[PDB]
Amino acid sequence: KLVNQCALEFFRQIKRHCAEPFTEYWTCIDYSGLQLFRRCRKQQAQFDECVLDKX
Amino acid sequence: XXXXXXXXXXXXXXXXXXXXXXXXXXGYSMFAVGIGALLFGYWSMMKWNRERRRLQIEDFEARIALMPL
Repeated sequence: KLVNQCALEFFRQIKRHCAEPFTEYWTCIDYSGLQLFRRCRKQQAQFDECVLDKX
Repeated sequence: XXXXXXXXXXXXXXXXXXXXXXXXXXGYSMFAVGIGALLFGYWSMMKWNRERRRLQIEDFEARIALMPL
């Protein structure tokens, strides 16, 4: 019960601060098949950098 | 005046000349490129598989991270 409640807490923090790099990374992963990290590492550079401002 | 078929030889077309000769390949030099491509082949391939390991561990980490699943 605590697992699913904490799951909502994680996604809400990304939606509040730095939503633009998260949405662009989500479009990259679904456009390809199941590479997951291949041909998406260039768009991964935009991610984490915005999150680095936060803890 | 009598006109008949005239004789002409000029160059004689060269009576029996060898055309077959060794070209490009020598023998020992082909093995240096042949086995040399193999050694270059494995070294280039195995470095990609080490880069695949970076993806491999990261792929299985997603299953461990996902417990609400």
